[PDB]
Amino acid sequence: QKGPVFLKEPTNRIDFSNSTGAEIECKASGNPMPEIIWIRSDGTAVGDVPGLRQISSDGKLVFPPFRAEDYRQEVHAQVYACLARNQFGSIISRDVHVRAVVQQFYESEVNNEYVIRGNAAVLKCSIPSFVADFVQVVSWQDEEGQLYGSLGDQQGTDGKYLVLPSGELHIREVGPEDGYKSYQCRTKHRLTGETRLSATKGRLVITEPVGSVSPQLSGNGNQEHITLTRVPKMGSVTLMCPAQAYPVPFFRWYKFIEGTTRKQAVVLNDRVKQVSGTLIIKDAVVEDSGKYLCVVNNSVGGESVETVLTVTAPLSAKIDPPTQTVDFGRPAVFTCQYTGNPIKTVSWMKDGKAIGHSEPVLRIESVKKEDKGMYQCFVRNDQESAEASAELKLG
Amino acid sequence: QKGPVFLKEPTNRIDFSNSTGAEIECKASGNPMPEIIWIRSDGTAVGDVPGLRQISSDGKLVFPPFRAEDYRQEVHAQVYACLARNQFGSIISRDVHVRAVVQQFYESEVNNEYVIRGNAAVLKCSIPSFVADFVQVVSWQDEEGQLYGSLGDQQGTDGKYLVLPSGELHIREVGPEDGYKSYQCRTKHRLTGETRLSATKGRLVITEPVGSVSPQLSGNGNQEHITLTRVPKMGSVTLMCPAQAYPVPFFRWYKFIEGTTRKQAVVLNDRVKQVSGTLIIKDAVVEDSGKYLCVVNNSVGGESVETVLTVTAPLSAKIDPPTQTVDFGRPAVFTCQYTGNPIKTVSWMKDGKAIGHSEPVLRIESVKKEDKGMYQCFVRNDQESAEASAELKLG
Ligand SMILES: *[C@@H]1O[C@H](CO)[C@@H](O[C@@H]2O[C@H](CO)[C@@H](O[C@@H]3O[C@H](CO)[C@@H](O)[C@H](O)[C@@H]3O)[C@H](O)[C@H]2NC(C)=O)[C@H](O)[C@H]1NC(C)=O
Ligand SMILES: *[C@@H]1O[C@H](CO)[C@@H](O[C@@H]2O[C@H](CO)[C@@H](O[C@@H]3O[C@H](CO)[C@@H](O)[C@H](O)[C@@H]3O)[C@H](O)[C@H]2NC(C)=O)[C@H](O)[C@H]1NC(C)=O
Ligand SMILES: *[C@@H]1O[C@H](CO)[C@@H](O[C@@H]2O[C@H](CO)[C@@H](O[C@@H]3O[C@H](CO)[C@@H](O)[C@H](O)[C@@H]3O)[C@H](O)[C@H]2NC(C)=O)[C@H](O)[C@H]1NC(C)=O
Ligand SMILES: *[C@@H]1O[C@H](CO)[C@@H](O[C@@H]2O[C@H](CO)[C@@H](O)[C@H](O)[C@H]2NC(C)=O)[C@H](O)[C@H]1NC(C)=O
Repeated sequence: QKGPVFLKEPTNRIDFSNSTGAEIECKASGNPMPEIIWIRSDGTAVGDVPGLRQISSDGKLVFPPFRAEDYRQEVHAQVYACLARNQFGSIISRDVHVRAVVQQFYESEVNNEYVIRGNAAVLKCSIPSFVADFVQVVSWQDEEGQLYGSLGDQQGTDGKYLVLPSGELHIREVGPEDGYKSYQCRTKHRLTGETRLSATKGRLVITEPVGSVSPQLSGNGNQEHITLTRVPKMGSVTLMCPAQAYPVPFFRWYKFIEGTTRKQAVVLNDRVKQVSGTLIIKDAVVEDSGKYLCVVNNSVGGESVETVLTVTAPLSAKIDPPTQTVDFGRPAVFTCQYTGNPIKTVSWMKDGKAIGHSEPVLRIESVKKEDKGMYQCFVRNDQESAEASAELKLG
Repeated sequence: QKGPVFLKEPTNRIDFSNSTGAEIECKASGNPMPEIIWIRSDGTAVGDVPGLRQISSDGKLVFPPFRAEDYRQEVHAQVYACLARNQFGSIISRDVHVRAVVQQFYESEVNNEYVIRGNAAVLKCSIPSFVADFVQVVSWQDEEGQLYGSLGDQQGTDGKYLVLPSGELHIREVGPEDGYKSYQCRTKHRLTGETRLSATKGRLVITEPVGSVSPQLSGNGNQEHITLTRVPKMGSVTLMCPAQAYPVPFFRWYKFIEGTTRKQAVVLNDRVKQVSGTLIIKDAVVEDSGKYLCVVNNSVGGESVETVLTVTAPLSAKIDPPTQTVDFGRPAVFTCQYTGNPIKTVSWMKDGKAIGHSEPVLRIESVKKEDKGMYQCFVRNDQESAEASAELKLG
């Protein structure tokens, strides 16, 4: 009477510690009941490998916790998928990327940054890159023990000290006296739940402006940088415009637009704050996207720096009509609507096996016997993916 | 009988210390002898400020040495120009940027680097951004002083340790024994000729791989990194990308051809060498420009980071005919021929005064009274500019 459809799809990304283990649910409905088959990135199918992979009731695939000696790449680093099929057809769920991370020691360091008196200084906590995605900066702590980043999910921007949403610590108006203060960043492993203070203690090395200098970027000997950053909706972006000069310069921010060589000034309102040489955007919407330009000027000259912004939006899919009934030889239309950002590509599948059709909507001239089954619109960007399905019957 | 011309013109950038002082000289020929004035590109002419500037016996501009206190911004950091004048017309030299920097104290540091065993590690000597224009890495060395290598002195690419043109220290396939050793850099301020050792010592902190890891960037996110570099012709550039993973990934360097995104593989000849994940080009040329790419695939997955190179050639220009003799009413013009790279803009001037024409041909539909005089074609870009002079005479 009805084909298979996923009631609950597995999530895009599952990251878990060897100590933690993991569980992934897949359930689809229809009649007569669909099977539930776990499938690898390519094809074939999923077996149980005791102590590592098991399938429980409800059709849930579980990875129990394991000791480091038992780690296997083809198991733990693999990208999986769920398959549900009945007599009417088959449907594959969205791609499920599984990465297990065996618990290991690591140390976080806050290195010093060099700055001229006044202006603004910014200190970053240096986190090993390979662990970088599993660890986030929570707060910062000075010699007297003050927590600058520990209050609220949003920080007051009008004070001397501000902990940026990027985890980085921003300081307005560096004085000669504050150089005697040292700071430590606290990090927390999202899986283990362990918190640890930074190993080394960072400090500000302050150079006295005994002579004037143009704006100087972080690069050396003709080195510029274009930082392309992405942040999800409702989150908070931070745009960096690192510089040092004397006399202390002023930072004017601008925004390019689609296919333009020009720009316009940026709105400074309560939604989007600016602080010194750094711009913060709270409650990021999708329209905050597009090429941004920071320009630093003073009496002796000026320079600009480019940073581009793309706001991630959750992908989705809907096929219409969900269930279609068409005669023999008569065409039928499946249009796939979707919501999200960005979208790199869109695929199509018939009964679990993929077609080469790259367009959002697809057509069929004359309905034949082979044209009955389950179809799916696969929309995937580089970082994610999502899908829906539809049924077609003959009459 | 003849108009003004420069047989000697200053170089664009002149940098010097408070103790060193500096001189810049122009000279002019023609007939009768054109008078030589030193005028700010700001539009005003400068005279003799005692001890902080003056003019010597012949035509030249000299900045004497001075103690730190006597530093004045309006003199020591300024754009200047050289101007020749006679009854025929006027001409100006290229914009000369004079930058004086008083001797002061600074320190460099070598921060620790985090690396997965088997991967190549790159240690950086961190120097203040504002002294970056001057100081450059000379050599590295052991805890006891043993040199790992000296920058700019000869080479070889196949050894464990190699110091790159950028000044960084590269280590191939880091291992357990390396963790016990310290890496320590010496730098040289080229204006003061003084070399000092970094205040701190960097140490390699090695993590032992257990589970597999996709290729990881130096950024966490959400912030990948573009790098815009560039280098002088027949210099030595260095490309880069900071991949950290297990198992050790392989690096295939490609190059975006002109225009469209079509990729092309990079050749490794006796000149161009690739060690681990870092490409090098010795004796660079302008044709080496264009967007580059290094794709790092791994057993688990793959990722790509981009860099765009531009190699500069010295700027010059020549205007023909050197001197036109135009009859009354006939269109007569100078075309601007030149060589160099890059060129962002080109402008013109009528006997010292700016018009605002753009493309390098000036054509007027016919001559008049005022048209008689001097003309110049000024090619300009970020780092420098050059010029040429020409005349017409009504008849
Ligand atoms: C996930 O993997 C980690 C590996 O880092 C497991 O933690 C490790 O557990 C072993 C025990 O099997 C610890 O080794 C022990 O160390 C003590 C000295 O502290 C020694 O006396 C014992 O004989 C034994 O060798 C190891 O230190 C520990 N490492 C860390 C970083 O915690 C963890 O148990 C695994 N999760 C599981 C099995 O659920
Ligand atoms: C603040 O400083 C920036 C320097 O980064 C200034 O931007 C620069 O402005 C100059 C003119 O003021 C531009 O020069 C012009 O360029 C066009 C080509 O686009 C050329 O045809 C003109 O003849 C002229 O030379 C320069 O391109 C521009 N550079 C950048 C990177 O923006 C900015 O104007 C300064 N703002 C203020 C208010 O002074
Ligand atoms: C350019 O500026 C520098 C820095 O201001 C000048 O060098 C400095 O000279 C002073 C001497 O007036 C040095 O101070 C000290 O002198 C006492 C003796 O009274 C001595 O015991 C100390 O050991 C120290 O030398 C200062 O160290 C020195 N600093 C540097 C960086 O060189 C320099 O003289 C100026 N150039 C000219 C041409 O005057
Ligand atoms: C190396 O890594 C890349 C990822 O950057 C793999 O996938 C390519 O990804 C781009 C999108 O950035 C696609 O346009 C390409 O079509 C992908 N490659 C292919 C072959 O389809 C790439 O496949 C990896 N290569 C190897 C040999 O593993």
